[PDB]
Amino acid sequence: MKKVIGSIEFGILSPQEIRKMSAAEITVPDTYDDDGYPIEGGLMDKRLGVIDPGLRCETCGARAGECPGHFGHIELARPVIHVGFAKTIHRVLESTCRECGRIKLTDEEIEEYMQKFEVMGDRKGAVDKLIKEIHKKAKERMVCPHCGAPQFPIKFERPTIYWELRKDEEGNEYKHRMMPSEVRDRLEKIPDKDLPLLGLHPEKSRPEWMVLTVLPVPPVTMRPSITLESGIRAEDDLTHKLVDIIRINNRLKSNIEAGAPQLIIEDLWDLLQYHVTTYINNETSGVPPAKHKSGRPLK
Amino acid sequence: MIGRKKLEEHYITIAEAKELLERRHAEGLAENPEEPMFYEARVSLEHAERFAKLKPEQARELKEKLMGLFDWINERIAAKLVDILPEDYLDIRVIFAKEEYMPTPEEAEEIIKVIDEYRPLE
Amino acid sequence: RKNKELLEIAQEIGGEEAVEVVKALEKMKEATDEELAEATGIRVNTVRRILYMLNDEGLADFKRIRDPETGWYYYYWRLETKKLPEIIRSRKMAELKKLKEMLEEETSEIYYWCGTEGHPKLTFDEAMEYEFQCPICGKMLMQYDNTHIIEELKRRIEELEIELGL
Amino acid sequence: FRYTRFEKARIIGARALQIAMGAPVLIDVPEGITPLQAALLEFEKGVIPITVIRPS
Amino acid sequence: TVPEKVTEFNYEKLKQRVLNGPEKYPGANYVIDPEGRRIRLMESNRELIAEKLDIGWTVERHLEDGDVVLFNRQPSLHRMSIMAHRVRVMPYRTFRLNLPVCPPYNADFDGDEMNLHVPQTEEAQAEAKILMEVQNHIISPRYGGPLIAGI
Amino acid sequence: MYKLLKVKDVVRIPPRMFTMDPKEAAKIVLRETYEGIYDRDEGVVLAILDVEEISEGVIVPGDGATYHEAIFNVLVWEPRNQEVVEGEVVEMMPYGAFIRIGPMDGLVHISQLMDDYVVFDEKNRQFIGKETNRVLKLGDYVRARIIGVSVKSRVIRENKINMTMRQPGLGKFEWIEKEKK
Amino acid sequence: EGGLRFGEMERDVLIGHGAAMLLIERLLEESDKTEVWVCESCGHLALEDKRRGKVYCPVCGEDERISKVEMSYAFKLLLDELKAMVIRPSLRLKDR
Amino acid sequence: VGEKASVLARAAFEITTQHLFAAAERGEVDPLNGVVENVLIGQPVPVGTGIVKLAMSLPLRPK
Ligand SMILES: [Mg+2]
Ligand SMILES: [Zn+2]
Ligand SMILES: [Zn+2]
Ligand SMILES: [Zn+2]
Ligand SMILES: [Zn+2]
Repeated sequence: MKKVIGSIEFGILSPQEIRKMSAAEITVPDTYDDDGYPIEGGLMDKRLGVIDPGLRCETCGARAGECPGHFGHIELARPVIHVGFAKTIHRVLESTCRECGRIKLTDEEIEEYMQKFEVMGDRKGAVDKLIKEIHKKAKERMVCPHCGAPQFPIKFERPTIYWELRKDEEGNEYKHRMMPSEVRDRLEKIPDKDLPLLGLHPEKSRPEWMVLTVLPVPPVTMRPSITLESGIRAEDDLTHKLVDIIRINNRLKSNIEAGAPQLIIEDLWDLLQYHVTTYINNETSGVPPAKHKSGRPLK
Repeated sequence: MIGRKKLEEHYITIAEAKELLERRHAEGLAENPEEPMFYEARVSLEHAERFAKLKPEQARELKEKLMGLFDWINERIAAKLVDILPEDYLDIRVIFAKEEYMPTPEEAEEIIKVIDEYRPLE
Repeated sequence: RKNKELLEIAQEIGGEEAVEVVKALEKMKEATDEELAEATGIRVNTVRRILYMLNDEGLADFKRIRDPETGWYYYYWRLETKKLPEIIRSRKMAELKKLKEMLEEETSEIYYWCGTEGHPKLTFDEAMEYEFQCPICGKMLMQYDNTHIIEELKRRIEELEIELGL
Repeated sequence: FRYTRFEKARIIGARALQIAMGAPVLIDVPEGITPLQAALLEFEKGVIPITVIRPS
Repeated sequence: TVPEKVTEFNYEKLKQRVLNGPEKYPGANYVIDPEGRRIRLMESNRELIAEKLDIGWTVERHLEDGDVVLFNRQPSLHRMSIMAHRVRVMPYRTFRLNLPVCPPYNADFDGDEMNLHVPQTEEAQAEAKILMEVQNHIISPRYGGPLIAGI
Repeated sequence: MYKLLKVKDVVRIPPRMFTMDPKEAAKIVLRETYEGIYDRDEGVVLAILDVEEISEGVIVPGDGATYHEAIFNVLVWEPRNQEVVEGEVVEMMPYGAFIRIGPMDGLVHISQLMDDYVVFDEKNRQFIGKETNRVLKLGDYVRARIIGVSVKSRVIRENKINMTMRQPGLGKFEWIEKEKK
Repeated sequence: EGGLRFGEMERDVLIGHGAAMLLIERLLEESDKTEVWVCESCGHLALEDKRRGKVYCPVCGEDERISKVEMSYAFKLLLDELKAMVIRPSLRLKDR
Repeated sequence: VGEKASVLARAAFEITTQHLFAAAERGEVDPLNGVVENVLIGQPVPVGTGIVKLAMSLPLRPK
């Protein structure tokens, strides 16, 4: 009965949520096809949004004029690091100890920093000083209080690749590459009590959700197809790059599951990492802008 | 949810409820749209006419009396007994068949003795 | 025992082909996929598909080695088996939770059935939609149904949960 | 009880909108007058029943 | 035009307005039934609309002497550049502005153009006349002295 | 079985009845919002008994009407699971029988009536048992037990109740009496 | 058929007077206003269904009281852009 | 303008925001009560007339 907007609480979408708020799994990498009867089973109106003079939708009829678009999802075969959180992921990874889940601080030290969190609960500027001191103090240590210190290697960064200068033979310092699956399985161990001691929340923003497992698809209404002269359908940038995602995705599942020449997995993995980075931000750093065959960069 | 909060609820027998509907029926009686009671309300009235085994006031007296007979007889179960009007031990069996506790023949007869009054004699 | 249970789960996924894969890597302690294929006689593609599943369950490890003459990489696999009695639980905890959820559903649920050798056990929601005839075969719909197995499935799962409820 | 300028404007504004949708008018007779001008004469006689809840 | 929402005391006036049609000066352009569909008074007849009007409707009459209207010079530097005025209607094609109100707009008269917008909803209209009218702004908030005065 | 509810809600009183004491006034407005509606938690709201107390009015920017916090009494009907009810057979079908137990109807299928082989008399509208020659038709008084509730829509005509009588002491009242010896 | 615009400077002048009511009418109401049904304990925009005539939010199934919320069509599209990324814009409404 | 306000009160200032904007996505709220947030959403601003609340008893015999 006619309420108004009280507040807004930002956070991070969880994989669990994305599956219920999705209307259908997009699977057919194609656009319209062609000049008559434009109805497919993947990215276009598969209970997603209506734009043509055909009334079909998700049971509600509701013609293209005044019809809020519905979201979709894509079940990604492998985990994928989100580029936007990269810098923060570094602060998490090299400040805690692996296998335990502790913040590499004794209980006593942990206990007293709690009292600086209620006295500062409104001023965003002066809390950033206090987070970084914990950050800086944890980075210069090697003695966890719950694994007996077994010599903790140091992490690397920049732009999205990670390493750890370990020892394995007698004194070597090879650079073992890091895979998103590896990283993800290491963050789910960090208990919920420790997230306030970092820069996170226990319910709204879990750290493990930063590694994209399901990509939500924008609706049809937000992806319009502009026409050039009078018969040409100059497809939308969003649509093309999404189509590009499914074309590499579809070969990906079929190429690892059947034959396994191992080499393909290395090349294919980083390309997907490369490709998703452009979808989030085409003007990213260190990433060749994936343009359409005309020279015009995709926005 | 009905409203913000539910603050109080009470269990009512079918016989006593008939009067409230009849009172509500007597209102409206407003003639301007004539205001007929809607279908499901009209249906409930007819159903109420046939199953009222007791007088409105004497049902209250038994309802209070059944609550004070045993601690394990709450208001809903006692109100249900007034709606069914059990005649002997067999009716008590089928009502309490799916319940937590099954009354023994001894403790049932104490209840029966209370229900031995008020019986319509018809 | 400790050797035995690690061989049983891979048999549940791959089979006898996967039992030899786990037997082969424990023998050599560092191996490529070609070295594991020759010791058992299985093709190297069939061997390697089994190892990607154990990689996905956190039970197989590998560190890349640069071939200095050809410039390529070939993997040296090892084992990491410090997660054994918990994945035995942490699968079977939520899988018995899935078996909890089914038994809790079976109380207030499916009551009808078609009288054929196929398509029984209809819900009451579908029942009123069908208007008491079958749309699959056409037989007259019958009633209260599967009462023995909802007693039997109640008596199949409750004793499996006492073992793992500890 | 003397109103502030902002409270005065609001009261008139609220009262005027009620006068459009029904809500009987007091003695405000002359000749054809807009709903706004109706609220002005009623307020000039101090008969507006709307009281300002003061936050204190 | 402004919507008026006929109630009971201006019923007589509005009946004449909608009957006058869209051409003469004291006329009307639209009529809005309680359902919300706007009916345009143009096409071929306006008699059958101006029958029993039935209170609760809404007529959009032309601007008459006395409706509140704002006025803007555009660039809106100080606070005083938008002020509410009272409409008076005369034949020709320029806005007539009284001379002492031409320090606050910082206007001259060699072709400078001004715009005027008309608020509609009854709460908004009332609010404009009580709080922004010219007479409440003879003294300027910048310094303690009069701003609207003799030139 | 019925229930009496004392619930406080918020009522929007239109200005069109602004010259009338709030208790009667809010009562009419509130009444055309709840009658005829199935609230999934509690059930069929039959009728508003009365309005006990109503608070002061508050105006909100934009609407122009007046919001009040009222207190009223409601009469509801809840068919909770496995609750024993009594009703009257008001409809005959070749596959079941609709039994009005109140504001709604309760369907009991022919396979859950009695411990006996029941056949449908085609020429008439009745069920006849094989072994016992007991016949059940229109207008009979029965006693049954709720076995399932299907709460779909808010419309009373779209939710359906499932019951059964296949227990000792159920069925037509005349059968029960003949079986007691 | 166009005149001049009401951009940056024209909002700040009306605020100075204190005309809240006049402001809203001028800058938004002369566009489209779309009414959407928000879930109370979830925060995610619900979903209709014609032919049956009912609302339904994703996580909680009909039991939870969903409420109407009136907002500018421009702002609804802005939420979607955040929603297309991994950001969740939970709209926590508050009573009259 | 660079210091603390609400998150939306820096969204329409110096578009670069994709490093500082994602910062707020980790544990933060917002109620309202600015000026530009309320004008973007359609609510009455808290200055001016908006800061007054009315109340009125409803017998009203006209007389
Ligand atoms: Mg000039
Ligand atoms: Zn739709
Ligand atoms: Zn440790
Ligand atoms: Zn069958
Ligand atoms: Zn919800």
